[PDB]
Amino acid sequence: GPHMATGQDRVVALVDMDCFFVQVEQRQNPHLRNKPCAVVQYKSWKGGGIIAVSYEARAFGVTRSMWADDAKKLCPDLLLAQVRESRGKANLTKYREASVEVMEIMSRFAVIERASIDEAYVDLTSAVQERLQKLQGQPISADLLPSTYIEGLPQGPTVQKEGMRKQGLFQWLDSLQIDNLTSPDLQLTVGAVIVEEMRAAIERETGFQCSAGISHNKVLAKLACGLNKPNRQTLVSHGSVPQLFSQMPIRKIRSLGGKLGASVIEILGIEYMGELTQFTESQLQSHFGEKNGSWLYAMCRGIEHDPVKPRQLPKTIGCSKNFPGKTALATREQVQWWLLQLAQELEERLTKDRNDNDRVATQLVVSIRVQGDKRLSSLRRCCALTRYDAHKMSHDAFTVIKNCNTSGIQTEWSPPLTMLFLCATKFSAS
DNA sequence: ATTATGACGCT
DNA sequence: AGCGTCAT
Ligand SMILES: Nc1nc2c(ncn2[C@H]2C[C@H](O)[C@@H](COP(=O)(O)NP(=O)(O)OP(=O)(O)O)O2)c(=O)[nH]1
Ligand SMILES: [Mn+2]
Ligand SMILES: [Mn+2]
Repeated sequence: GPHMATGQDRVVALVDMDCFFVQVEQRQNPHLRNKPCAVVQYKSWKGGGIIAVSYEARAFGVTRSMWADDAKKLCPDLLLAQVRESRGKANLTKYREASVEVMEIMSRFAVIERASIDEAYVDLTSAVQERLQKLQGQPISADLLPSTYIEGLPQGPTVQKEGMRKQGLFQWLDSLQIDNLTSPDLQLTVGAVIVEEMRAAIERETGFQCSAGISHNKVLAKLACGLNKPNRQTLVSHGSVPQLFSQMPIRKIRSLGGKLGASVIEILGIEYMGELTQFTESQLQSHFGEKNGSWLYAMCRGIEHDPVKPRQLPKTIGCSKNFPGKTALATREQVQWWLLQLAQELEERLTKDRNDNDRVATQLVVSIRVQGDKRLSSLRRCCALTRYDAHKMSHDAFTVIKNCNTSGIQTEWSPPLTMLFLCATKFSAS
């Protein structure tokens, strides 16, 4: 009872940009705004592969991983923007720079953890304590939460979406105890006020809209963020977890969408996250290992301890290209030329990183895939990265992979390469 | 012939 | 160190 810690110590937010690459292209080209729009990589094969989709286009069934030609079948007026091509490959620099814009705004409010190109976690615990001090026990007006949903409300005792949103927010605010500066529900609420301000700042200063989740840990904040996209934020309280999880497929929780989640379902004979509560911690550890078992035991009760890492910058800088089917690299000249192309992009990005961020990478990782191997990587080899020079990096990458070529002929490469990947790692302050 | 990235756990 | 998983 009283000693049963409930995982309510922290206020954590997850901010995710809506259809990010599409918004980057819509800002640059106003003709794409408020239209069914998607971003594609390449064009020759089936129109290019879609990697981002505006919400207008999603209404027609357009999705990521779809070929543009098939997307056009579902939505003939779909507009398309293509990723830049440089040195023969897709170049994502425009989106990385737009990402830095958003991350720097978020960092004004709190230290953030960059989780991907378009989303970051925020630990708002201290910021919430400060705003609570300033409030002096003043209640929180619904006017301060103009885009916030309270998951699970309204309940009990109505036709429009905004009306439902405001109804739930009213029930939530009416139930709040604002004289208690340590009430977790109040703390989450103040956290949501701050996230409204953060999202207002992002849209004002970049033009980009985003959604957000506010809860007590990273997994619940991420799940909350997805409940009311786009351009809205969602508060998931500790109390909302039993009902939320009672019908939540296990695969919806981050890290359970793959083989481990399928094994949870198959071994335990369950479907929903809430069903996990009926097992003891030792039972879960016996099936899924000590770490996973402890994590599942806490997480099905809404509890997770993973910290928001103080990290605004990526830990690695990498360059990769697939060479599918008949485009696979089958000569040594080919392999050297593409290693050089990747290495020149890497050099450019690394040099800009050293200038911006006062650090230098010290290890080069070379990954290849060989024809007939279904795995992502057929082989990974590291070597030293001592100079930001593309010719040196590509020569070293060739040296560490050249023993892969089973061809007796010096010129041919067998079996052909269907992927090259260069990744700079192990940064040190410079 | 999804592709181009990341992060992180395991041994 | 090199490999596998998860994401998207
Ligand atoms: N190169 C590449 N980029 C990708 C891929 N998948 C996603 N991206 C890029 C394109 C995406 O714009 C961006 C962010 O990924 P999300 O947050 O998963 N999707 P979004 O922000 O579009 O929509 P939502 O409103 O549902 O959050 O990453 C991929 O497979 N390859
Ligand atoms: Mn997004
Ligand atoms: Mn994202």
